[PDB]
Amino acid sequence: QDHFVLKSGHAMPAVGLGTWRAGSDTAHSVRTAITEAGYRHVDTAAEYGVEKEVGKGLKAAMEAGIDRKDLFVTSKIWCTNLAPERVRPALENTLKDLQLDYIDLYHIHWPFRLKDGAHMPPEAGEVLEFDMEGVWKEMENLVKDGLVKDIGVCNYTVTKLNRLLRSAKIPPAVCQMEMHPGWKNDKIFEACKKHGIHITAYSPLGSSEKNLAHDPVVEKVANKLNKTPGQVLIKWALQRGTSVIPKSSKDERIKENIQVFGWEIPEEDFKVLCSIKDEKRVLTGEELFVNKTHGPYRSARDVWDHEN
Ligand SMILES: NC(=O)C1=CN([C@@H]2O[C@H](COP(=O)(O)OP(=O)(O)OC[C@H]3O[C@@H](n4cnc5c(N)ncnc54)[C@H](OP(=O)(O)O)[C@@H]3O)[C@@H](O)[C@H]2O)C=CC1
Repeated sequence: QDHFVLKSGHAMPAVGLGTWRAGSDTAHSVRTAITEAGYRHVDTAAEYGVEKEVGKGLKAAMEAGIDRKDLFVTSKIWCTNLAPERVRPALENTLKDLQLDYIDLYHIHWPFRLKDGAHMPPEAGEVLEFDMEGVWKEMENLVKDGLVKDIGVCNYTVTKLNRLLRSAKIPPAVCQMEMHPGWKNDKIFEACKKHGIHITAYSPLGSSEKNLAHDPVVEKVANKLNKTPGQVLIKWALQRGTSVIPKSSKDERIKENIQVFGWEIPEEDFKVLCSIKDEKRVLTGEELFVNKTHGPYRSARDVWDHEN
């Protein structure tokens, strides 16, 4: 399927353009992706520092004839704004930068609150308690006021998900998580499926740090299908039933990355990719939330509630 239907009934395109670390060509990339390559989904975040440029690209694409109703824009609220009174201001700032009246999906970027001016790695006292229930209530008010069509979360665990579901009046529409061969996170995927929550795979190519385009296992599959390794990695996500948001700042790759319809990865090869051991995680959150000397999180396991 080229799109997924969220619980709210809103459709979400299966493939989107990631914009993290997109650089100076951000605006150009977004316009090219949408017009030339047919993308109808863009994923960004306030913390990426590129939303003003993404807004310029979206504006140019709309000026080119694409209607706002046909575009799906996702953004995320950063840790420093995860306090009830800070939710609305953070979202309004994001709409201003993006030049939009509303966004289609707004995610909790990480389920941890950071003090203003927090450093990487965090100092003592800088990682604060996340009032999940109170913050989520203000996220729901964004939907009530038509500023956001759907709300979701990123980087969750099953324990955090169950806590959210006991409180939420509007359940998260989407759970966005790092997923690729070598880091399937089947555990969170199964909890989301159990509750009818759609899942979006981020860093589908293993990001740049653990990029899989040159992995021999992926190359072997790609050569037999006459597809590029990136296309095989993106198609693997769609075959698992998740949306997927590959990032490239290169027009050629932006086009390459969406040529993933009209063919499939044979089951035997899909299984080989699934067999790659889960240990290749790119984003552990250690540089953002771990201070082993003072806590509150002393290791990556503490960040993930000892679930992986
Ligand atoms: N919620 C969260 O915490 C997170 C969300 N995300 C979202 O997910 C998106 C995608 O993840 P991201 O980590 O950026 O990385 P990807 O897994 O999409 O990998 C991007 C890297 O792959 C290269 N690349 C892109 N296309 C190809 C290709 N066809 N063949 C070979 N190399 C290729 C890129 O280089 P180049 O640009 O030079 O082409 C870049 O180095 C992000 O941009 C962001 O929108 C990401 C991390 C965390």
